[PDB]
Amino acid sequence: TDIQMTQSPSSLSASVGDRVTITCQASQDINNYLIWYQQKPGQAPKLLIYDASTLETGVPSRFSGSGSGTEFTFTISSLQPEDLATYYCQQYDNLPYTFGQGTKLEIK
Amino acid sequence: TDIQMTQSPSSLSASVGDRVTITCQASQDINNYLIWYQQKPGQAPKLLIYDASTLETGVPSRFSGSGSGTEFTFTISSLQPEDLATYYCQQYDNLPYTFGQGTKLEIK
Repeated sequence: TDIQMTQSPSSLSASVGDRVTITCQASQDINNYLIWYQQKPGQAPKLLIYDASTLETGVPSRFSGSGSGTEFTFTISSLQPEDLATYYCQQYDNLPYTFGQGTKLEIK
Repeated sequence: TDIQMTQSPSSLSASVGDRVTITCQASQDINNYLIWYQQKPGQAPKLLIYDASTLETGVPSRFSGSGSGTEFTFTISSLQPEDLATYYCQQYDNLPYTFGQGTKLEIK
């Protein structure tokens, strides 16, 4: 009865230059009130994308958000060595704001 | 103009039964639009307090939030071993929402 965010995958390993794709299903429609964060190890989440597809100022072109309704996607189109992190989607349509369980990226 | 949140401390040690105290400062008045999260290792942040001081469903009474406008405080009255976590403030007055840098809590 709060909103449940279903993020996939739980983890992934990929090489530098790879296209990384992450999905978030929302348990009910949220319009596009969804944010994507990046949590570098030992740091706070940092907002990359809001409104499901809007890049924050000074966020690199390789990050993008697709979707609206209940299915959303996050892409890093070419993965850089500084992109090692856990990425989270999050709805802000209604309090409480709920996070997907996250996608932990490792680099080879 | 984005809002910057200064969270302190960055890490502490305290013992079972101790008062733990954490502060968040906002660069601008943000009214009471302040969330406290708990992030257990491996897991997403989970929202404890919103609107500066309202506790979410089944957040224990030892936790509390106070403050308004700029200076905010998160207190655990008597520390319990299930509070092993990193706690974050986040402002939600204005997009982009911004996180404090977090307080990682260890027990002796």
